[PDB]
This record gives sequence, C-alpha cells and structure tokens, in this order.
Amino acid sequence: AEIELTIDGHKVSIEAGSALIQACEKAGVTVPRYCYHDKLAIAGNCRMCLVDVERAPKPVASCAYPVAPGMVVRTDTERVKQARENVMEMMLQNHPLDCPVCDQGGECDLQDQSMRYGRDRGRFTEITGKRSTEDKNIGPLVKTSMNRCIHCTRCVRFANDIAGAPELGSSGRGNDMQIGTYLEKNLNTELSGNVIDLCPVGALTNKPYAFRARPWELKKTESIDVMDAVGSNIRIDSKGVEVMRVIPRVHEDVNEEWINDKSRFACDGLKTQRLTTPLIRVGDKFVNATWDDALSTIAKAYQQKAPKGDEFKAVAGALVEVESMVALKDMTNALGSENTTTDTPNGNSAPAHGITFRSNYLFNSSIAGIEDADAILLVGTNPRREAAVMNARIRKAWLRQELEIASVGPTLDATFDVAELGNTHADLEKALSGEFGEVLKNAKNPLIIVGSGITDREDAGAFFNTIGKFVESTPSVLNENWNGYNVLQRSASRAGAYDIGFTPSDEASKTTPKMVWLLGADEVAASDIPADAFVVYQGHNGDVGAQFADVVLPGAAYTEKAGTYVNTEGRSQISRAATGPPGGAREDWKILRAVSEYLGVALPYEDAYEVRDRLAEISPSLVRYDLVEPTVFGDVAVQHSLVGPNGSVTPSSAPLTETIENFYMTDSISRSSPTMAKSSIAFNKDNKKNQAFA
Amino acid sequence: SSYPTNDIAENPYWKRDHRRAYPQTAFFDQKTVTGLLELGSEATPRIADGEAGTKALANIA
Amino acid sequence: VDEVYEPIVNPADRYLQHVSDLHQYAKYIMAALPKYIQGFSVWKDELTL
Amino acid sequence: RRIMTDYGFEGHPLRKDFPLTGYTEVRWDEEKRRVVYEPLELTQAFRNFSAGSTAWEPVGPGRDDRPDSFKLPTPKPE
Amino acid sequence: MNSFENLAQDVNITRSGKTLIAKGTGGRSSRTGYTATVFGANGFLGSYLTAKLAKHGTTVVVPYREEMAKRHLK
Amino acid sequence: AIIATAFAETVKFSGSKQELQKRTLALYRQFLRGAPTFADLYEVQFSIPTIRTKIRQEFERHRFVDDLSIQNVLYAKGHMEYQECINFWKQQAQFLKYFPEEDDIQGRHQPSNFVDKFLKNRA
Amino acid sequence: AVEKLLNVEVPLRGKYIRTMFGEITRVLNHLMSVCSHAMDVGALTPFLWGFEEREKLMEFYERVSGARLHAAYVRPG
Amino acid sequence: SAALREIRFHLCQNGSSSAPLRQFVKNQIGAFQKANPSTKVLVREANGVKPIVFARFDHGHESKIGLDVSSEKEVAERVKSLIEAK
Amino acid sequence: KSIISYNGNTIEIPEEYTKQAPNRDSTWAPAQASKTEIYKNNMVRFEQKDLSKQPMPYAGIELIAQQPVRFVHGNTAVCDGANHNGPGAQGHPKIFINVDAPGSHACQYCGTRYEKEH
Amino acid sequence: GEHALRRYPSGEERCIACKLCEAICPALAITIDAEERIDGSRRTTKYDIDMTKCIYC
Amino acid sequence: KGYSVPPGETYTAIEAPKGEMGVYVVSDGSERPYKCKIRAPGFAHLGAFDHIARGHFLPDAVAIIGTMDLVFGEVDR
Amino acid sequence: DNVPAHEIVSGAPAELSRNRVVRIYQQAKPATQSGEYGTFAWRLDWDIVDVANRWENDLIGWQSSGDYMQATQMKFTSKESAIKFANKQGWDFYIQEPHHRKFRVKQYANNFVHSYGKLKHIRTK
Amino acid sequence: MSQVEPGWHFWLGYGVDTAPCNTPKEKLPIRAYPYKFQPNYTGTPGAFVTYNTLKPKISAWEPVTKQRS
Ligand SMILES: NC(=O)C1=CN([C@@H]2O[C@H](COP(=O)(O)OP(=O)(O)OC[C@H]3O[C@@H](n4cnc5c(N)ncnc54)[C@H](OP(=O)(O)O)[C@@H]3O)[C@@H](O)[C@H]2O)C=CC1
Ligand code: SF4
Ligand code: SF4
Ligand code: SF4
Ligand code: SF4
Ligand code: FES
Ligand SMILES: [Zn+2]
Repeated sequence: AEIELTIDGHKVSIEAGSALIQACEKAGVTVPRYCYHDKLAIAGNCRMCLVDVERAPKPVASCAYPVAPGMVVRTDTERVKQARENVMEMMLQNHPLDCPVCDQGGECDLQDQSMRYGRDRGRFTEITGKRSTEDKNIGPLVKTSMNRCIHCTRCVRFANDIAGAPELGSSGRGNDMQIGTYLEKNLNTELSGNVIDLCPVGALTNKPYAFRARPWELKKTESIDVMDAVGSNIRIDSKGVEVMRVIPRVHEDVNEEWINDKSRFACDGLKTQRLTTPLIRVGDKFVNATWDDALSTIAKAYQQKAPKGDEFKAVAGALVEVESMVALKDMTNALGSENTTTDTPNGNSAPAHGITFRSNYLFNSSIAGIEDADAILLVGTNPRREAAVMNARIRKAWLRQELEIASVGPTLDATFDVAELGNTHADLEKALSGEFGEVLKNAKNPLIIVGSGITDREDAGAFFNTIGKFVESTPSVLNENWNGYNVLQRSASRAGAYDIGFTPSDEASKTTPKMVWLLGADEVAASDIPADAFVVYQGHNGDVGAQFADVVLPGAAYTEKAGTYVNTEGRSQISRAATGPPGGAREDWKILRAVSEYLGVALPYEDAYEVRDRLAEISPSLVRYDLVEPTVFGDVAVQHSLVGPNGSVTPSSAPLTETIENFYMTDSISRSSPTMAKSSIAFNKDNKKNQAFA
Repeated sequence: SSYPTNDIAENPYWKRDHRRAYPQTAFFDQKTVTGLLELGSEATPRIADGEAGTKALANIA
Repeated sequence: VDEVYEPIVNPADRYLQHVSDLHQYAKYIMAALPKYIQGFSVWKDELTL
Repeated sequence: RRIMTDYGFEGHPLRKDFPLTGYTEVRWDEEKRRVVYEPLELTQAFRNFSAGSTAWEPVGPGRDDRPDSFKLPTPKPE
Repeated sequence: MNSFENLAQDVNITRSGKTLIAKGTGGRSSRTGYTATVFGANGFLGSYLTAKLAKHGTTVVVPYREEMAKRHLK
Repeated sequence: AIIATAFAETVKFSGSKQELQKRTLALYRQFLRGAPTFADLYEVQFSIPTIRTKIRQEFERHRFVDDLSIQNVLYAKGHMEYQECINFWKQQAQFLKYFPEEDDIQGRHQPSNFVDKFLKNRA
Repeated sequence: AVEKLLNVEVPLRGKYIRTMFGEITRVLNHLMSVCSHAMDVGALTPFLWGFEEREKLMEFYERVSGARLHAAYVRPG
Repeated sequence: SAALREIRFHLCQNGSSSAPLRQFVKNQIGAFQKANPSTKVLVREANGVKPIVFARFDHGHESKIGLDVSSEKEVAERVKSLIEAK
Repeated sequence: KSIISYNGNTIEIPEEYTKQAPNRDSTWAPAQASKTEIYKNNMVRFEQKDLSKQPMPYAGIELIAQQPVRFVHGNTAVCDGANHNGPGAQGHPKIFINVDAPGSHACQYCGTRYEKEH
Repeated sequence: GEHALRRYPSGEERCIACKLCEAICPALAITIDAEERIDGSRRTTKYDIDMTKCIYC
Repeated sequence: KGYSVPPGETYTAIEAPKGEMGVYVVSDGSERPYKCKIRAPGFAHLGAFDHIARGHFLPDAVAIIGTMDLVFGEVDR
Repeated sequence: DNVPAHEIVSGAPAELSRNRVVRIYQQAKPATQSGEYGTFAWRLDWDIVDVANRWENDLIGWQSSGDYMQATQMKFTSKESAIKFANKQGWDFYIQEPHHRKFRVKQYANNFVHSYGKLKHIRTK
Repeated sequence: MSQVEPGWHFWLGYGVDTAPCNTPKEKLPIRAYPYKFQPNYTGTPGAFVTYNTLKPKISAWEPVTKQRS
C-alpha cells in the first residue's frame, strides 16, 4: 500500500519498501547516480545518491535507504552539494584523461555530473601519478579500456543476474580491484552488448563502432528490430548515408531496455554485399541492367512461359515488411495463383496450426505475461537463440518467483533450471498426461510455448493436436482471463504473413512452379526451385537467393523504409526510415506495383496511404500500432484449427532437432556481417575461452 | 589567478556558483497584486491567522 | 604583484534595491491602468509590462 | 512592406518552422541569360549538432529575489 | 523539387559497360553519372549544350584553345 | 514625418467580406491596368494578355477561401506585390518567378504516371 | 548580455582590457567615419592620413587576437 | 468467379454490432469451412471496427458487405448472398 | 602501373604515385581509399596535372614503428608528449599506461610504446 | 592564416579524431571521418576544410 | 555542447561608436539562443533619413549619410 | 473541423501540405545515459524522402542533400500544441506515443534474502 | 612571396628577432621525414587536385552465380 512523504517540500506517494530514489523520480526530483539502474539490483557503491534525511545524522544513500512514512528529505542543502563534490573529486582522482580518445565522450554521465554536481577544477597533482589498469580481452564485441572503470558493478550485476554469465566478476581488493575475468575468458552471451550501454563510462565500448562517430553527429530514429519476432524497439543512429549503430529503446512489454547481439552488431551488414543495381543472368555471369530492362525481362518471361494458375510461386522470407507481402499476394492472385509460400522447410504446405484465428500462431500469454508465470513448458524451442530477450524475462521471473520450467526437445544450455524430460512426441504425451501435466493443471498462470521448428516438421499436426487437446481439456491453460497456448516465432515476417493470409492452397502445394518470385528469401535449398524455372530475387543483400536468381531487383532494408512488422504477440509496430536506400534500390511495394503494371495487371494503390488502407482491408490490427489485442475465440480456435484437422497425422520418432544451429548468421544481413562471422568463430563452445571448467 | 578562487582548502564551488544562484524572474498577474492589496505582505501583514487567512488567500487565488 | 585579491560577490546582489523600486513602480502602473496591464515582471533592472 | 528580404521572397524566416537554408536558391542560367530561382540543393547538408544537448539539467531553480513587500503573507500558524 | 528531365531512368548502363547511378533530384549538386566531351564548347551552340549538360551534373570535359573564351562555361 | 511611398495602402483589416470584396476587385483592376507597365519596365518576352492570364490565375488560386482574416492577409500581400511591381523595385529575375511556363520546355521526360516516376525514383 | 543571463562577474583586468580596446575601437570607427564623410564631401587626404593610424591600431588588435579586423577576443566571461 | 478463394471476417471483440457475427464464428465456422473446403477463412479482430466480410473470388476481384445485423441468421443469409453474387 | 578504367580504357600512372605514401605502399585503414581507386574515380581532374607536385606526405604508422620501445621499472608508464625545449604545455594530456602484461603497450595520443624491462 | 595538421617528433600525426574542431566550428568547414587503424590507434581517415566556408577564427 | 545559460531574457546596450547598440537575447535554458535581435544604431538613423533629408539638395544627402555613419551590416544584419 | 488554414499565408511550399509526413514524438530516454532532460519536450520532425535525403559528392566526398527540412526540429510543450500547429500548417502527422518505464518495488534487502531450497544463482554484489 | 621559405616568412614580417640561420639547435623542429619545400603551384599543372580519402560507405555485391543442383 502507498505511503506519503515529503521531498524538497513536495508531498509524494509510492508503495512501501520502495527506495528513496524511486520516490524522487516520481516527484520529479533529480538525484545523481552511477551504480543504480532501474533493472539491476541495488548496489550502493558510488556514494553519489547521497541525500539528507531528518531522521538520520549522516547523509544516506537514496538508492538503498527504504522509503518510510512521514520522512522528510532534502536534496538541495550544503551538505549534499559538498558530498557530491567530494565524491566526484575521489571518482576523478584516478580517472584517465582519455576524453578525446574515449568513445563515450558527449554521452558520458561522468562528464555531465562533474559539470553539474562537482568541482570546476581538481586538486590532485600528486607526483606519483594516477592508477593504471591493464586492458582485458573479453571477446570481439566489447572493447576494454579499463583505466576508465569507476567500479559501479553494473556489468557484473547484469551478466550474473539478467544474462546468466557468471564469468565476469570483481577480482582483487582495494585500489587494485579489477573488474574482469580473472583469467582470459570471453563474455559468451547473446546479450553482451547491453553491458556497453550500462557502463556510464567508456570502460566497455563497441568494437566495430570503436572510433567511427561522436553522438552529436548522429540522427536518432526510433525504429523496430528485425532479426527476431520479439519486435525489440531500437534507436538507429545514422551519420548521413551510413548507419553507425543500433541501441535499445524502452518498451516494458516487449524488450525492457535490452537487445541481443545480432540486433546490435549486424548493422555492419547493411554496408557490404548490398544490392545497388538490377542484374540479369545471361549465363554463368550476372550483368548489370536498368530497371526498365529487368522488368521487361520479367514480363517477357511471364509471356514466354505462360504459367497457368498456381505455377507462379511467391516466396517471402524473414525481414520482409507486411506491405511488400500484401502487394506480392495481390499481384500473385491477380495473375491467378494461390501459391503464396514461406521460406521455411515445409513452407510449400500451409501451417498445421492454421491461420483462421490469430490465437493459433501467436504468443497469446503476452511477453509481460511470462512475469505472471508459475509453470512453463518448452516444446521444440531454445528461447536463448529464438527471442533471447524473452529468455532473459523467463530468467527474471524464475529468480523472484516459484516457477517450474520443463522442456521437450534438444537439451539446451539454458540460463535457468529447465528439467529436461524428452526429445520426442512420445515423451511429450508422457509428460502432458503424467507429472508435469498436473503441474500445469494446478497452476494459475501456466504457459505452453511451442516453437516454429515444430511447424517446420511434417508431423506437426501430431504435436499441435496433442497440445490442443491438453489445452481444451485443462481449464488453467485456457480461461476467460488467461490463454497459455503460445507459439514462439523466430522470424519477424511470419506473424504478418499469417495475418494477411500468406499461405498456399493444397492445390498449389502439389504444383511444380514455372516462375518463382522469392522476396527476401535466402533460406531456399536449391531443391525447392526447379532448374527450368524463371526466378526473381528481391532483396537488399546478396547471400543465397540472389545467386540462384535469373533476375535480381535491389530493394530496401529495414533501416531504409517505414514498414509494418508484426511480432510474436500480434503487436503491429511501425518502423521509421533512417536513410534512403543505396544506389538504384527502391521500396519493395513500389517494385511490385511497377512490375504489376509491366505484367498484365495493376494494383489499385499508388502511394503509402492507399497501402495503409489496403492493410486495413486485409486485417485492421495492422494499423492499431503497438496495441496487443485480446481475443474472444480461444476455445473456438483450439477446437477448429489445432485439434480437428490434425488427427490423421501420425507421429514420427525422429528426435526434435535444434532450429537455429547458429544464433549468429541467421539471415542475409547477419550472414553478410563480418562481425557476426568473427562472433561465430569465437563464441563457439569448442573454444577454451567460452567454457569455464567448473 | 586570484586568491579565494585558487585556494585548495577552503574553497567549495557551491559557495561561488553564481550561475546556479541566478535570480528568478518574478511575475505578477492581477490576482497576485490584489492579494498584496486586500491582504498585506510579509513585511506588512494584514491577514488573519490559521485556516481563516488560508482561505482568505484562496478567495483571491 | 605577489597575490591578486578579488572578492567573491554575486552580481545580482547589486540590483536588489532597484528591483524593489521597479516592483513599486510597476504596482503603480498596474493600479493606474487596471483595464490594460495584465501583469508585470521584474528581473535585474528590467521591467516588463 | 518587406525591408530585409528579397523582393519576391515567399516566407517569413525567423519562424521556427522556416528552415535555416530556406526553400530556394539562385544561379545564373546561360540559356535564359538570367538569374533564376530554383529549389534547394546543398553539396554539404547542414549538420545541426543539437542532438548533443545535455541530458542532465544544467542549472537548477534560481534564487528568489522578490522583496518581502511583494511576497504574499504566510498566515500565522495559530 | 528538381527533376532529371534529361534522363528516363536513374540507373543507366552505357554501351561500353559502365553503370551510371544518378545521384540527387536533378539540381546543381546532383550528378547523372555521365561524362561528356564537347569539342566546340567555347562557341555558339557548344555553350548552350554544355549549359544543358552541366545543369544536371553531367561531367563535361571542355577542350579549349584560348583560355579567355571558355571562362563563361565554368 | 516618415511619409509613405507612391502606391502605399495603410493596413486596414476589413470587418466584413463585402468590403474586402470591393478592395480585392479594385486590386484586380489595378493589376490589369498596370500589366502594360509590367511588360515595358521588365523586358518581357511575351504578351500582355499572358500577364493578365497570370494575374487571373493567381487571383483564382485563393477564390474559395472563406476565413475573413486570411483573406485580409492575402489582400495585404497582394497590394505589397503590386507596389513592388509597379514601382520598379523588383528586377526581371524576380518578376519572372511568376512565369515558369513561358520558359522553354524542361527536357523530355516529365513523369505523369507511376512507372515513369519509379524508373526515376520519384514515386 | 550573456553575462547578465549567466550571472557571472568578469574580473577587473578583463574589464580594463575591454574598456581600453572599446575605446581603441571607437578611435577606429571615428577614423573611418569622419574621414569617409570627408571623402564623400570631397576631402580626400584625411582618409589616407587616418588609415595609417587605423593600421597602427589594427596591429594591436592582431597582437591581442590574431586578426586585423575580426578579433573574436571579447567573449562571454 | 471460378470459385471462392478467400473469406475475411472483421469484427470488434466487445462491440454491440458484432455479437451476431461473433455467434456465427463461434457456432458455424466449421460448417462454413466444410462447405467451402478450398477457401481461406480468416477471422481478424480489432477493437473499434464495424463488422464486415470480404470475399475474394479470382484474379483478385473482391466484394464486401457489412454485417451490422441483429441475428446470426441474417449473418448467414448475407454471407451466402455475397458468396453467390460472385 | 596501368589501371583499368570504368569505361574499359587504361590509366597509366607511375609506381611512385600509386603508393599511398612514399614510405608505405598499402593502406592503413579499411575505409581508406587506395591511390588506384582515387585515380580510377577522379582521373578527369588529374589528367594534364603534375603528380610530382601534389601532396604526398609521409605516413606516421611507419615512422612510429621505427621509434624504439621505452623501458620502465614498475607497472605504470607516464606519457606526456612535451617539448622540453619551449614554454607551455605543447603536448597531449598526461596518460598512465599499464605495462604489467608481457608485450609492449602504446599511448593513445602518440604511439610511443612501453615495456616492463623484459 | 592557412591551416595545418601537425605531427610529433616521432613523425606520428597528433590528431586523434576527437571531433571537437568539427563541433565548435561556427562555419561547419571541417568534415572528419575516422576508424580503428591497423595498429589499433584512433586516427582519421578523412579530414577536410572548406576554406571558402572558414572564417579563420 | 557549450555552457547552458539560465532561462530568461535581457535587453542590454552599450554606447557603441555609432550610438546605442543593443542585443535582445532570449534563453530557453539551452546551450543555443532561442532568439537574438540586434538593435543596430544605423537602422533607426537610416529610417530617419526621410525626415532629416526632406527639403535638402542632393549634395546634402551625401553629408547626411556620412554623419549617420552608416555601415550596412548593422543596418541589414 | 473549422481550424484555420495558415498554410495559405505561410509562404511555404505546397509540397509540405500535400506530399510530406511529420512525426510527433518524445525523445526516448537514452540507453547510454541515465539523464532525462532531453525528454519532456515534444519534437516535430519530417520523415525522409528517399531520392533527396543524402548522397555522396564525387569531388571531395561530402554528403549532399536535396531535402530542405532534414535538419529542422520544432520543439513543443505538449502533444496537443504540436497537433494544433501541424493542423494549422496542413501537415499530415503520426503520433508516436511514449513508452515509460514500469514501476516496481526495489529493495536492497532482497539481495540477501534466505533460500530455503537450492540457490537459484550466486550473487556477486 | 610563396617562394620565401618558412621561418623567413616569419622573420620577414617582424615575428621573431632571430633568423632561422641564427636560431639555436633546440628551438628547431625535429623531423623524421625529409623536408620538401614547395611553393604555390596555382595556375600550373602542379595545382592541388582535391579528392576523397575515403571509399564509398556502402560496398556493393560482386555478383557470383550458383547452379540449381
Ligand atoms: N552556326 C550555324 O549557323 C551553323 C553551324 N553549323 C555547324 O555546327 C557547329 C556549330 O558551330 P557554331 O555554332 O557555328 O559556333 P562556332 O562555329 O563559333 O563553334 C566553333 C567551334 O569550333 C572550334 N574550332 C574551329 N576551328 C577549330 C580548329 N581548327 N581547331 C580546334 N577547334 C576549332 C572553335 O573553337 P575557338 O572558339 O577556339 O575558335 C569553336 O569552339 C559547327 O560544326 C558548324 O560548322 C552548321 C550549320 C549552321
Ligand atoms: S569515460 Fe567519460 S569522463 Fe572518462 S575519459 Fe571517457 S568521456 Fe571522459
Ligand atoms: S567495467 Fe564499466 S560497467 Fe563495469 S563496473 Fe567498471 S565502469 Fe561500471
Ligand atoms: S579531431 Fe580536431 S580537435 Fe581533435 S585532435 Fe584532430 S584536429 Fe585536434
Ligand atoms: S572557421 Fe577556420 S578557424 Fe574557425 S573553426 Fe572553422 S577551420 Fe577552424
Ligand atoms: S546510486 Fe546510490 S550509491 Fe550509487
Ligand atoms: Zn603519449
């Protein structure tokens, strides 16, 4: 229950047991800080949050002192100002004059709080000099200049509590205390880059960005993170035509201040191996060509080949917008085809879970609902490589709650205790009608998280039928207040695809295609496209799909267009263009409209407003931006789509396999990254730097 | 340099931070001046005591 | 010169009497033209009507 | 009438929605043999550098320098 | 905005194999990608031709004999 | 005192649309009467009918405005432009901003449909 | 203006420098103004006499700031 | 018009106008799918939209008629008319 | 050296002027353009010009590698690139370099290297 | 007067790409780009001054 | 970033050699001004030219422009 | 409706009124810093047009632009003032609502609570 | 005047009382590179040709083809 207290004369109210700094933040009172973070545990080592309380003789730490009723706080008086001055004097005693060569310059809390709450000049002139500290090698992503460490312990707290990487610590004692791995080890985690943002000094910095830019040079665009279906909200920092870095953004219901390393460091791939001009295959060579010539060639291929009905195949890959897929589907249907297809292994056939109700392919117990969790079952998903931030959320819940977690699948090096109980469908049914089934039944907020790798199997109906039966049989998993059936997607376009109906007929499932338009589709195998078919790759990077193509149309990347992306929850988010596309590249729906007009059809929209109206005509949830909708048809969906048409399928005994064999190098932008290549050579479990011999 | 600013011992910056001791800009609408007129000032008070003067001020606010 | 001596003084302290004078002056103007003067404001020898 | 701006200038510069560089520029056209007003293209785009504004509040509240004759009276407690 | 009224497209490939990607809207600071050589640019028709070519950023090479007759082309 | 120039008009905001109607029609009359002067002063390469056509076009641009104060501002700026044109304050360079149609055709490819603009990256 | 907003006091030596150089600047302005008024009225010779004194003072400008005309010397503070 | 190839239902989740369509989707959706086994039935909700049904026949020709009625039977007859008025 | 142009023709440049510096042939940074790329993309403005007289300064990456390592008795080396022959600072900020590790260690302002007497 | 980039007596160049000159320049005459040199040093790859923008302040 | 000036506004002036030169600054608490108007002494004088030079012959207008001491950077700013 | 069309008297180009889109947003609290003073102001900024935003110059490598609103950023006191100004000037806009941190009680004592069972994780500090 | 070597350009100009002939050895700059004095070459083929020390920020894909096996 809330209490009442006074801070600088202002009366404010927060819950009991809260820290004083939280009250000061609610009251609009600014209090300094280096070691306090809203998402990390409370440490009281910087001694910069000191304020005066009438109760206490000495000044007390706002970060740690509990809030009490009737307490009177002052953050204004001479003792507090002198305290801040003294603490900054000691802090900058042994700090190095690296401000020109430091990459935190211009965005340093130490600089700003020295200017605001500290002295104008120093009194340290000792002839013996300052302390020195040797630089650590903790990997190819985080660069270390550890003379600048102020010993806040944010890195350690993050790595040991939020990430599950206990290799970072606090070795030594006193002035010779050094943060790092006591021996040369790597900071092996898919969340390591947030250490760079948490350090208020430049002791831990981005290595590929090391000296590229300063903060004031940068345009800051608030956009959305492709590379996973979490829809992490990001800030793209751009210097003209070049995207310099990507950093996280606050969204407490999606990603909560964090982003993974792919999202942060795959930006290096938007400036190499890009497609800047159209290309025509004349033989074993690609020949650069104009837009008119390439679209002319596509039209002539359509008229020479005469694909009847479902012989025109449309493939959409990861990292594609919704607008592009809608335009491609409208075109493909105007040409008489229903062979809209995903780049997954079993993408030629529609999903076993069906697309009739959105509840069947979404994370219905929303990302903030993991915090409500009491029991979790993980079917065919490693959340550390699929939606790592959601794995961090699962950990966060597990550390503060009674949370019992099980998994049916490959044995996964998890950041929590996971209770592995099988790898087959047999073991799934065993678990669901044995012990963990009753664990799920007696729970008040149980979660059954199914992976997309299950949909990428032939015997997926067997699974989804089993899980659907268990769901409709168990009230606790599906109520009028809570839905525990969740499907975790690993790529950012699948939810929007299924929302717009980007799946194939079964009439088209068995057709051999004569033309194959593949859009951002880099996971094709060279067996899903015939040797005698005319193929059209539309993308932004040449990795796999453009090698196959007969015509290549350069498109725009997610940093170069304002697209709509649907995440796992069903949350539609709108990006924002940071730059324009390079060279002769174009927005992709405009490409599809032009090539429609070159062909014997034409889409009825001509600018972005009409495309938004078409999105509304397809699904009105695609324009309710950032709103996660409930659904009224949970019972109906589990009875119609998951349990009904899947009883005919018989299970395999092939063990479940991991879906993402390398977290790094998952898509075109990452496979074109050299930083991801270095991070794939390193961060391999076979290396001695990445395994501590416990 | 000059002595009281170059001194290394008894020279806290907050005692010579004149920028942050800047004078506020006072603003007086017609409400605030009839308060000074109907009631008085802190130099020449003409206001009742307790809650009576409080809601006497509130009648002008 | 061995040591230069310069006292620490607030530049605003030089204005206080004049500030009070401007306040009184503005009060007179407001009382003479209550139909027109919405307010007045005073900062460091500057009176705004 | 206008006093500072060009004789056919369209816009009012010191408005905050008016950009620093304006909407038009001038060159000499050899074809028309005339000074021609054309849209704007800069070889070097303007760099604002106001994104480096301080994230911490620089100067607090000031100092009350009203005289006591112009502060409203606190009523005596009782 | 300005426009490239001389070009039908922005990606243009020459008959010798050079790929020319036009940069900008079509003004002074824009570039078509093209390079040209006008051998009588000092004169009557050549002046107008070079003006029309360089209005949109076509890199004109002007071979000249008299240093003083060409200055109006810069 | 500081006296006004030749064709100055004191700024007086009408409180009626019916009075501003007469003011606007008078200004139109004055522009039309002064078009020969605009052709003689500025060495214009086209008709006086063309100048009057342009005047009519610019007066039609703001024909269906109904907010009175906006119309007052437009009248004031129109009179400013009349004073700037009839008194030879402008040069030919600024006067011919109104006349981009009379200059020769700007190249061959002027898009009006989607595929043109796409090939030229204007869609 | 910026010092009045910043509420900072310039030291005494800076004040004396600003005063001395403000009056050097006044000498420069009047040497331009009077001896251009003279030239426009027809007296050509005072211009050329006074501009040498302008050069002699420009040297002091250049020695204190490094620029003959645009010193950027007197700053806020 | 060779066939129905996609049906799309739009409805609010708690609006007054969408209760008939809600009942229709809850009760008859299986029968609808069985009667049109080659179609894409897409139920898509969003708070604030008026109930409406879109049918897509062939070469991307699409028709639509709103479903603000006061009975499940009216929803069924209207949907059948749209699926017949190809 | 003869450089193939984008229009298919050759651009003959002597070897002395294809070096990035007179004391280094190669580049010393990824985003740095090679002299061949410079000529290949700007030869219209180099054509009748003298390459003898253009600016071609020496590269510091090769001059600082000629400077020998300094040795210290301790874990810290202090660097201040002062002149010692004229008044004023005239150097870079004072920097303390840790040298406990086996190899040599460079200052961040200048590239002067230090070792721990071994 | 005319601008110049200085070296140390080592021969190494003094500039470290801090971009304070680019930031304080009232005329925006300086344009800088930098990255990590091959020997691990913070040094510029681009440093341009438009004298026709500069005010020589 | 620069030094952040307190919020407020000031008109201050000096006896410039041309007359009363003033600057009306507005500060928004930021490192950059919100508004800076320069009251140039030549603006007012050239505005008064119409009142001062009426009834005079053209040779006297030259003397009037010369005694106003008009530099036009300050007039036009 | 009945909002005045100040666009007619602005003197600005009509392409701003017909073709361009602005965004009205609060600056996100940076991950690099714990400060919050850049927030609390509602920025107005123009979206990118692809052909005119940035391109490199062939002479010396500067980044050229054709967009005359690429560095302009208006700052307002509130969402409503920004919307009123945008509508008065005839600009189409998208409102990006701000995402604030979620309140949760934080105790220093929770770092040292008793574990009745197996320790979930070993805390450093 | 561009033909006047530096040092003398300052002595000629009344900047230093001592010429670079009579300056001490310690006031002279230390050079690890050979000194090359080049005057202004404007109006000649030796005029400075400016260029971009950088390469394009966005690197394009060198197309390579694969067969459908
Ligand atoms: N103008 C007309 O009425 C007609 C012109 N033409 C032809 O069209 C072209 C237009 O030229 P025009 O417009 O008449 O204006 P010019 O004829 O003045 O253009 C003449 C150009 O030729 C150059 N030139 C002449 N002789 C030589 C030479 N021996 N070596 C190098 N350069 C030389 C001149 O260079 P410099 O200036 O250095 O002498 C000048 O650039 C010419 O080919 C002309 O014959 C055809 C029919 C009618
Ligand atoms: S961490 Fe901050 S204060 Fe320390 S050197 Fe870097 S920029 Fe300067
Ligand atoms: S390394 Fe950085 S984040 Fe970690 S304690 Fe030191 S200063 Fe803080
Ligand atoms: S970037 Fe500019 S200020 Fe920084 S070291 Fe280089 S020249 Fe000096
Ligand atoms: S104008 Fe000249 S002196 Fe001033 S910052 Fe720019 S380059 Fe440096
Ligand atoms: S924030 Fe409280 S001691 Fe660091
Ligand atoms: Zn050094």
